[PDB]
Order: sequence, then structure tokens, then C-alpha cells
Amino acid sequence: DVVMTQSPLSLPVTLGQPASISCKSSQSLLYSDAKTYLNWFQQRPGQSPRRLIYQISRLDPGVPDRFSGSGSGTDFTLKISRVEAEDVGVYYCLQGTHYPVLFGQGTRLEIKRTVAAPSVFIFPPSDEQLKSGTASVVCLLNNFYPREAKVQWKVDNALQSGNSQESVTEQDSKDSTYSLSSTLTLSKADYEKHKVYACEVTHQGLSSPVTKSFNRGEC
Amino acid sequence: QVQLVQSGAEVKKPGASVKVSCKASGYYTEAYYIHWVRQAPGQGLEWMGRIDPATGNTKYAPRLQDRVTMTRDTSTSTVYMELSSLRSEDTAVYYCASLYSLPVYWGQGTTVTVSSASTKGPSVFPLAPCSSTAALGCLVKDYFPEPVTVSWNSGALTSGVHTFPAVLQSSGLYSLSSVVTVPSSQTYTCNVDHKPSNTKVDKTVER
Amino acid sequence: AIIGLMVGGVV
Repeated sequence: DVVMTQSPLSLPVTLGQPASISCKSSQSLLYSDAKTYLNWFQQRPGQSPRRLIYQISRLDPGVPDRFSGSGSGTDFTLKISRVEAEDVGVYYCLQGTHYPVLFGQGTRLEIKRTVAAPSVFIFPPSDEQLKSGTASVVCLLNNFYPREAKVQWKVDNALQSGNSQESVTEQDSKDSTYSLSSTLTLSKADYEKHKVYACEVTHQGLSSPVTKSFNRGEC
Repeated sequence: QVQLVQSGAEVKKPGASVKVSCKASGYYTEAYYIHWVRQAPGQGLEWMGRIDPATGNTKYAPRLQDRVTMTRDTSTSTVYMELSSLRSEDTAVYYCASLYSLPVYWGQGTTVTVSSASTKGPSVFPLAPCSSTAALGCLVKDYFPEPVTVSWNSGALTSGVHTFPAVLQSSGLYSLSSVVTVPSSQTYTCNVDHKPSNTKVDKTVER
Repeated sequence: AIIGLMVGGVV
């Protein structure tokens, strides 16, 4: 099957810089006319996808001049001459020449800023939640960059795994930061057997892990 | 010029089948091939197949051929897509679109959730520190299905607000947190709305 | 009839 290889998968770009995305097919997308059905699509966060370009280089209506397309046969490039915050999202090629129609794997485009270490906050469970059988404890990592971060949960110094879950924001258009939230779930009986609850955070912008904790009972 | 209108949100159980419709209208609706595309959470766009409304002839993505069917009704200029043997990785947004035309005409998206859970409105709990820049928030726990919408102070508070994507718990129920940064420098109420269960909660959080 | 009906593909 024709195979589409988009490159790179993640594209952090300083505001105002140009950027390019590469798409390579396993065979030519030239069809029996002189026409080549390579298209480029964009999806911004929270929106429907839209086509940017059709037939390699032709702009769809509504698409600003900043986007341009090039290449031929098996090799294609999408250029953005000057990156704005409204260009944050995922970009896909789509081959329409050979069965089956096929999207590339996507290139995530984000804005690059200087490395910023998260601020960490820890929240014990509400006494209201406790009145119902479960304890959720929450760690917040606020306003950090780049997106990668690691949260390690400890309960009286036992490292927890398999019982947390986490979630990350879309990039803030203002400061280009991310925030993250992690929740540790315990039964109430387990929650009540232990004293010290900690979340230990590791990130590029921190010389050393930052740890926040509380003592159940002093709360 | 064509306009595509899809059927609404669906909740189905594992193993079952789902049928999504796409009503076409405009001049010569029969001349536009309708495609289906989907986007699972985090995942890339995946092309599922096309139907030619003229003849009813279909082409499918090979990974899905055994499980999906595309059908047409010419009197009602509607096309249908049925995905059988649903598993949880089929939970996603499904679009119909005339991908071949200039411009592409899109449906508005239909959300499909694969799950055994039944509808449940959320419990909302406060996120407050134990004891310059403080933080507080809301834990909107154990609801199903998505979405829930959250705001603070009926919308007057927007600066420093972060509402996170929902996570899906082992129980099949979703959970999310919404946090705000305030100065120590009065009152903060998070407004939570969950239309599938017609639930609305206004939770005031202290400190 | 319809202009630009098949500019995105033939498959």
C-alpha cells in the first residue's frame, strides 16, 4: 500500500520564524493527467479540520499567503513563511491519487519559548469526598515549558504506580506555557492508614526534583 | 455549494454497532463523493472510506473493511456509516466531508463513545491547599458521558484559569479538574454544567 | 455544472 511519511512529528517554532513540514510517499502521486493529488490539512485545537492546499501548491479560499506548497512525484513540503500563534495545531498530508486515500501521521506545531519550570501545588481530598468512600489527591504543575514532565507520587515514602492519571492543557496563546494535573486515587480505608502524601516533580527547567506534601491529620 | 448535516452524539456498548448519518443539501448533491474521517482522542486523522452517492459504490480503509459499511438513500440525499463490533478505541469524533471538492464541505462532527457506563451527573469537590500566588480549584468527578463545561464566577473570572481535559477512570466514569490562580491579596465559585444529565452545580471554594 | 468538483482526488 502507498505509505505516507510525514516529518518531523513535533515542530516547536519560535514566534515569527519560518517553518517547513515534509511529506514523502512510497510512490509517485502523479496521476494519468498532469495532475498530482497531494493535499495539506490543518486542525487547530477545538476546531474542525480544514484544507489548506490542494494539488501540491494551490491555496484553498480563506488560507493566508503565509502558507505555500511545493514538491513533485514522491516528495512534498509545506512552508509557513512566518509563524503566528494561530498556526498552533496539527498538520496532515493527504494523498488522493491511489487507493486507499491516506493521511500522514500528523505534525504537531507549537510555539517555542525559553524553558520555564512548573509551580507545584498539592491538594488533599475534601472531607466531602471522604464521606463517600474514595480519596482523590491532586497535584498541579502550573505554567511550564516544554510539555514533558514527570510526576511521582509517594505515600509514606512508598512510590505509587498504576493508580494515578494525568491530563495536560493545550498551549496558552499568551505565554506559550502548559499546565498539568495529576490525580492519585485511593480507597478511604487506605487513605486513612498513612500519614505523609507527596508529589515529586521532575522537569527540564528544575535543577532538582521539587516535592510538595501534606500530613493527613494536620489538615 | 453543498451543506452536510450529521446525526447527533451517540453512546454505545462494546460489541454493538453504531450508525451515523450525513444529510446533504444544495444543487447536485449526487455529484459529491462523501467521505468519513475520524479523530480519536490524542490520535491522528484516519480516513475510513468514501461512498459515491450516484451509484452507491464504496471504497474502505483496509484496516476497517471487515467492520464498516457505507450506504446511501437517494430520495433523502442522506449517506450512512455503520461501524460494527465497537471497541473502546472507536470512541472518537467522526466527520463526513466532500474531500475531493473545492472547497471541501464538512459535516459538523458526531461524537461516538464506546462504553458500558450509564449516564451520571458529576459530584463537585473543592481543591484547597492544606495551609504570593495561591491556587484553588474544583474536582468534577464521576460523570458520564462527556462533555462537562466549567466556568468561574459566572464568566467574570477568566485570567489564570485552567480547565483540564477529562480522564477516563477504571470505573468508566470521567473526571476533570479546573484550577485558578489568585492572590492572597475573596470568593470563587466554579460553575459546572453537564447537559446529558441536566445537572448544574455551583461550588464555592474557600481560602 | 460543478466547477472544481474533483481537485482533492480521484480514488
